[PDB]
Parts: sequence; structure tokens; C-alpha cells
Amino acid sequence: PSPAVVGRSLVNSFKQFVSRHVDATYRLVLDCVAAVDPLMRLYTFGSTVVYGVHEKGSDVDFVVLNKTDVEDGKGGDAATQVAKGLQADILAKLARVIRQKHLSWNVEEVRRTRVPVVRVKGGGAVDFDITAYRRNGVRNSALLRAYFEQNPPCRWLSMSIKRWSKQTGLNASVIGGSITSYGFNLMVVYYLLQRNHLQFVPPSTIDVSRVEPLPPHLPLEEPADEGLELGTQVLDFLHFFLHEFDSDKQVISLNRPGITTKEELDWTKSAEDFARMNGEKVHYQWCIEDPYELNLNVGRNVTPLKRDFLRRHLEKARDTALLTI
Ligand SMILES: O=c1ccn([C@@H]2O[C@H](COP(=O)(O)O[C@H]3[C@@H](O)[C@H](n4ccc(=O)[nH]c4=O)O[C@@H]3CO)[C@@H](O)[C@H]2O)c(=O)[nH]1
Ligand SMILES: [Cl-]
Ligand SMILES: [Mg+2]
Repeated sequence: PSPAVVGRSLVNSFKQFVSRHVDATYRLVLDCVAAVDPLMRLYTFGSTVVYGVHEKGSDVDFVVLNKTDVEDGKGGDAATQVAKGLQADILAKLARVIRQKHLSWNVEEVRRTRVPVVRVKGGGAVDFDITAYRRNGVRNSALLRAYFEQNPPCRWLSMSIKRWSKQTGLNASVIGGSITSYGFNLMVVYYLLQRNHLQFVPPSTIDVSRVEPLPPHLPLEEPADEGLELGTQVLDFLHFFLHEFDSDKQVISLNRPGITTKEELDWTKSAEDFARMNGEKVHYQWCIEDPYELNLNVGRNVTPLKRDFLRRHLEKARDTALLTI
């Protein structure tokens, strides 16, 4: 279809969607964190901070932090066994308090993973995750927020790809998905930066000691050109990731302006024999560099099977206006 046909279908799929309740949740959680240790900062991150709007089927992410974690505003995050042990421990404690205060709520401590996390379902249309002692999640939400503030309307491209990636089964929330919603946001931003619709923000300029624990609403307008700006962006995104991004030689990166190579990171076939993450092999078929973590591939679950699926789906979106027409 034309940019206009695509832009118009997408805007109609979002007309139901356009229509600071977080504060009340924040406070309920801090009631709990204060019961463990009252000197503890509670910080919001996730899409609610990236977008500045609180979505539909959308939970909130919080992290617990010490005064001195917050002062070490640019400190990296230890991947040691000591580092995780410590965080699993403070979340044990906070989990016990949540449960004592709120009987209706399910509170699960997840252990299959790189990052300890406590997962809360209240049922009332209230879900959230609490992590502990980590700055990179508030850091990278703040950076993608920086980027979307440059250009408020660009969030419609972002949101359109988020929803599609769940519809196609590519998204890591779905069984058999390989890139998280977070990884797709790195891709959209990377794309936008290569078209010159955003000026580069170096990742080291983001300081946790300077971010608002619960940041302001960034209002979302309806596209006023009937979605022409939008369907042109969608169609371009997909062209760029199909016939412009060289997945065999290049890495999707936000650490640098310009191209990053698989070769300069040692993100090669040889390296797949030696790289492991969660007692499992890491794949360097579709390479996405985390801005803050050491030598972390966000597309590390994109096996050669899943790299094929992604091409296939990027082609189908060209015709169906991201599965809307
Ligand atoms: O691979 C990831 C995935 C998520 N994130 C951060 O967590 C935020 C919300 O992620 P969500 O996928 O809703 O829930 C996550 C987070 O609460 C937590 N998490 C996971 C990975 C991580 O690096 N940091 C982190 O806090 O684990 C859960 C299961 O993936 C994103 O916006 C990112 O800033 C990442 O930094 N890396
Ligand atoms: Cl193309
Ligand atoms: Mg979450």
C-alpha cells in the first residue's frame, strides 16, 4: 500500500487507545520498601518512563536503590554471583512484606534468569516487577526517553512496532519470541538516527543522580496529517531492516554514531563456541549491543531459525500495514 493507506489503518487501530494513576501504586510499593529499610530509594523505569504515558495491558517496573547507588550515578552493574546473591536476598525480604500487607496479590520471585526480579499480580489490573541494586534499567529508560523528547510523534512508530511484534510472535513475551520490547526500541531508535530524525545522545551523559524517581507525563497527540508521517516511517523502517541493515557484518548500536561492526566486538562465528549466558550458547546472527552492559547481546536468542522468521515477517508487514489491512 501507499504511505497514506498504511498511516490511515494504523491511526484507526489506535483511535480506541487515545483517551499519574501511577503515583498511587508507587506509594503503595514504597510503603513496603520503607518497611524493609526506610533509607531506600524507589525508582521507576520501563515504557511508562520511555513513553511518558501509561498504556493498556501495561504494568510498571520499579528498582530498589541505596543512597550511594544513586550517587554513583554512572556506575555499571556487577554480573558476579555475589552481585545476584545480594539482590535475591533483599528481594526475599521485600517479597515477604508485600505478602503480609496484601493477601489478594500473587508475589513470585523469578530465578531462571540473569537479573533477579520479583513479579506481582494484584488482579485489579495492577502488575509490576521489582528489581534491586541496579542502575542500567533506569539508565536506559531515561536515554530512550531523552530520544523520544527530541521528537514526541516518533513514539507512534515505536508503539506500532511494539504491538506488531507481539502479533507476529517475534516478541520475547510470546512463547518462541526472541527480542524483548526493549530490543525493538533500540532498533527503532537506531533506525531513526540513521535517517537523521534524531540527534545522537551519548549514553554516558545519563546520570541516575539527576533523574526524577517518578517522571512527568509527556502528552500524546493524535497525528494531525491523517497518519502520512507515520506510514512513511513504518514503510521505511521495514525497508531499512530488510535491504539496508547488513546483519552479517553490522551491529545495531547506540554507543556511537555511525556503523559498529561484529568484527570489532569479536561477535563472530568462532566466538559462538566460547560465549555462554544463562548456562546456554549465545548467538551472533542478529546483533544488538546493550548501551550499558558489558559485552551483552540483546539479540543473543536470535538463532539462525529466528533470524529467518524475522526477515519473513518484515516482508509481510510491507503489505498488511503491520497486520492492520
Ligand atoms: O533485556 C532487557 C529487558 C528489559 N530491560 C529493562 O527493563 C525494562 C522493562 O522491562 P520488562 O521486559 O517489562 O521487565 C523486565 C525488567 O523488570 C527486569 N529486567 C530485565 C533485564 C534487565 O537488564 N533489567 C531488568 O530490570 O526483568 C523483567 C523481565 O524481562 C525495559 O524498559 C528496560 O529498561 C533491559 O535492560 N534489558
Ligand atoms: Cl526495500
Ligand atoms: Mg515489567
